[PDB]
Amino acid sequence: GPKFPRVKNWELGSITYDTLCAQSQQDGPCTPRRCLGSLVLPRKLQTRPSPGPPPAEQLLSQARDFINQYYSSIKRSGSQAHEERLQEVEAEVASTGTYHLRESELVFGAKQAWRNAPRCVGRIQWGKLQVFDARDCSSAQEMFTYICNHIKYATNRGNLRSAITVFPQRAPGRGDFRIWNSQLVRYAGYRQQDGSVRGDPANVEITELCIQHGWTPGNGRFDVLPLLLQAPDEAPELFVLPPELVLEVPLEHPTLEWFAALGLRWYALPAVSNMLLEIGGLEFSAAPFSGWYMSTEIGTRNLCDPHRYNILEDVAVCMDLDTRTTSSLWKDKAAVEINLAVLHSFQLAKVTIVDHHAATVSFMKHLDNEQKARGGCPADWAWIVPPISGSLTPVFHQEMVNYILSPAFRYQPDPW
Amino acid sequence: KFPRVKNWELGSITYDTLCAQSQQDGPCTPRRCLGSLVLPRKLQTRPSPGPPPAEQLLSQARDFINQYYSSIKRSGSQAHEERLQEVEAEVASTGTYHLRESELVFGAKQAWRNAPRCVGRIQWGKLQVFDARDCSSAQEMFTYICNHIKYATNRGNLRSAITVFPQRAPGRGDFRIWNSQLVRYAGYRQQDGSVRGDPANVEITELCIQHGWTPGNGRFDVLPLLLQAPDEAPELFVLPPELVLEVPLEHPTLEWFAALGLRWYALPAVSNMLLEIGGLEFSAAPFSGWYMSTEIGTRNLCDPHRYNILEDVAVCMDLDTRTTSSLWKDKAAVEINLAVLHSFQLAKVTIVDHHAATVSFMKHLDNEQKARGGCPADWAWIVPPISGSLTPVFHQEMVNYILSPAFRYQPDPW
Ligand code: HEM
Ligand code: HEM
Ligand SMILES: C[C@@H](O)[C@@H](O)[C@H]1CNc2nc(N)[nH]c(=O)c2N1
Ligand SMILES: C[C@@H](O)[C@@H](O)[C@H]1CNc2nc(N)[nH]c(=O)c2N1
Ligand SMILES: [Zn+2]
Repeated sequence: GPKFPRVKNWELGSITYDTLCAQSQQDGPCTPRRCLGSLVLPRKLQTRPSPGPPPAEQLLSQARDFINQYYSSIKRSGSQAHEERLQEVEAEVASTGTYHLRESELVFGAKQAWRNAPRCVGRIQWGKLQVFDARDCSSAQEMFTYICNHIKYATNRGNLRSAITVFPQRAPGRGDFRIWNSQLVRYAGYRQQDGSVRGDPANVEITELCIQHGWTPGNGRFDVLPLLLQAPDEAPELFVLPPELVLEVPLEHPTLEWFAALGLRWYALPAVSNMLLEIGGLEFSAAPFSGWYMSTEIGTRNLCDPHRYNILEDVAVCMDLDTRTTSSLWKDKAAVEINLAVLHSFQLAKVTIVDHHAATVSFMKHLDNEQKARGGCPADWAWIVPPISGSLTPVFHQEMVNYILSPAFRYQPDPW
Repeated sequence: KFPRVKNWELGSITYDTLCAQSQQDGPCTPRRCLGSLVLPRKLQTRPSPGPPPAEQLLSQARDFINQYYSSIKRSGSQAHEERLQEVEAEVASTGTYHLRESELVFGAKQAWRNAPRCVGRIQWGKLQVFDARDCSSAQEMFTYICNHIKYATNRGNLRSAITVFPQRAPGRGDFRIWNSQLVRYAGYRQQDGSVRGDPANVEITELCIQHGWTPGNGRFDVLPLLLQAPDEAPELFVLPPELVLEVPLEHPTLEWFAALGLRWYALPAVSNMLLEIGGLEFSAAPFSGWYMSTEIGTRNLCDPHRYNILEDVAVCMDLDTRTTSSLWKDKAAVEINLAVLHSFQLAKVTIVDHHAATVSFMKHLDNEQKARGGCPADWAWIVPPISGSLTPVFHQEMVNYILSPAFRYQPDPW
């Protein structure tokens, strides 16, 4: 048969071939020898700080490829406007060492990056993304205004809208624009004397960083952290988000009346802010993006991970389950009710949310659309299948091919 | 080159140096990862009508023998050298060789140990190895299989076992067990195109009737075995009801569950895989242990392409099947897995839940890190089909690679 990866769906018995991977110009962790596909941060993509300007020729080949992708998307490949834009990018790189993107090219690339993200199960929405251009931003203070506008627009009082704000690209001989926090909204994690943590253990370091920069800490489990925004060559400045902008949802359960008394809650807007947006060789170190939550992100990972809120045991005790033995499946029962509480509470509060069943079904539709449109879809199986009820969703039975396509969202080293 | 493996629940880190011993390649490449694929494109094991290359075989043989003598700490000794000369002498004159029972036992255990997809490898050292290499007929195969089943079942106190039939030989048909498992429920494709019984077994069920078996009309009809001796049509052998222990499914609190008439067998015995030791291939080597509850409760009973009983249970539980957000599927699934565990514990039949199993697997990884400097594992298979992140293995990065001895997939005989 064909010379491309054969991908099978074991539920429906259907077969497809991924021809899109052929266009992957970057390598990943795997080798014929061993499969390092489960590693969360394998050292390949890793956009480690490469100070001194990049090879003029390497940037070029990357820029040429992107422009071609752009002209193809508009069905004008090989046209006069295409060849001229190519001549322009080269001329620019030849005299300055870098180049700049036109407005429409940025919008296109931002959407492609999302479209290309192997770990995102919400890609059926890729074509619907509000792209805020913020490449004129010249201060940490201005960064704060743009971000507040982003949160306001994206939150949209509960009827969430996907969006991304793009700050100035990395420049030769100039510091990067950086948002120190991993997400625009994060709960503080306070390191106690007795070794434990109050709040979210995941945010311990950033919480301690805000303190070293002048933040006066609180002492709750759900304290919203301030932002540490960094303009070029300047130390990060602290900014506190107006409570009214940060929409939160108190969690309650549809039938277990005591669940509300737990005082649990979570914020409505999931906005990643520490990832790097790469387009045609240009690197956007600060380009926060946000969509809406898939219920399991909150109910299973954030609230039940042993290294996060770890509320499984407490909730099980309230449901009066036998937590002394594994065969009682007490962990499973509690997790289900907690995830149900998240869904119930968001719907009640009229805030956008999607359960793992709906999400995965929609992702299958996305795979089908992309099979026709591009001959494949890069996907990270371990990240696409939900943390609970895995084989109960359609994606579990779908084989997937993972590879890196550019434009893309990449991990980058912490500024500190 | 040495994978830096990390555990995200504890923050601990280790380096896998064992993968360097891997001489066999996987499907992955630096350009794209295909680890989520179940069966290879061709990594299989092409035909064996001719003798395998002497240099190739001799190399795998010497390596395996080196392995065995390290295991008994007699490496470099005289016996070790005389065994190497024996193997080299035999291969040079016949193009192949044979293993000693002790070596075979060692090889069978290492194969289990090296199985990337097995979560119960903590039990790898406890395996009853039955040497069935002195088998010359389908009928003999059957008797051997019946003894394996009797031994392994052990009145409900399951014991891990493997029976090894004659190795493959150049230019001669293979000994084969056509069934994928020793115990499988029939899949009768009823007119409508739908299926009564286990849909996964529609093909083998067809082949059995085609070879004379008189089918039934139930959802849990135990199939007969199609045993095949070299270059001979497979024969039909019905398994004695007494040998095939089964567990009636009922729920600890929901009284109507038993009414569903659900049931499942006690012994999970894979019989379609190939066992490779030092270059020798054993096309018929059925092995078995005991079930992990999710294999039955989640996959076999709830997979959409299997018994797919999720909705039925939900309707009986009186849940909101109208929408996905009511999490009716997750709810019914948990009760079904609870029923399986309850039932098996009630019938005094060995079983392990996914929580206990993964904790043990974590320990195994630990034991292996100190013993061999690593442990090949396939994350997608190790992590349970439900409550993934609720178990320790989900948060553990894993490295996947091929070590030999090894259990491999092989073409269907027909
Ligand atoms: C519209 C709603 C969306 C949903 C429901 C969704 C859902 C998901 C989920 C479940 C994850 C996994 C989170 C984790 O386990 O860490 C994820 C990862 C990701 N998503 Fe989406 N997504 C959506 C929108 C977005 C948007 C708007 C972008 C970008 C423009 C995006 C980019 C990504 C990327 C790059 C990752 C990988 C992050 C990482 O590697 O940690 N997603 N998404
Ligand atoms: C002691 C009890 C054992 C338990 C609890 C256990 C559990 C498991 C589980 C849950 C799987 C996944 C099966 C699937 O999803 O289809 C598996 C796969 C596997 N196990 Fe074990 N196992 C045990 C004993 C054995 C034994 C005795 C052997 C061999 C001597 C073995 C060899 C393997 C192999 C080769 C696979 C992969 C099979 C395939 O690719 O389909 N296991 N085991
Ligand atoms: C070990 C590593 O593959 C595991 O921790 C991954 C697996 N799935 C997964 N999936 C999502 N969506 N998010 C995650 O953080 C992870 N973690
Ligand atoms: C698509 C394919 O990788 C998926 O169906 C795999 C994943 N995990 C898994 N895990 C186990 N234990 N058994 C299986 O059959 C599978 N199937
Ligand atoms: Zn891989």
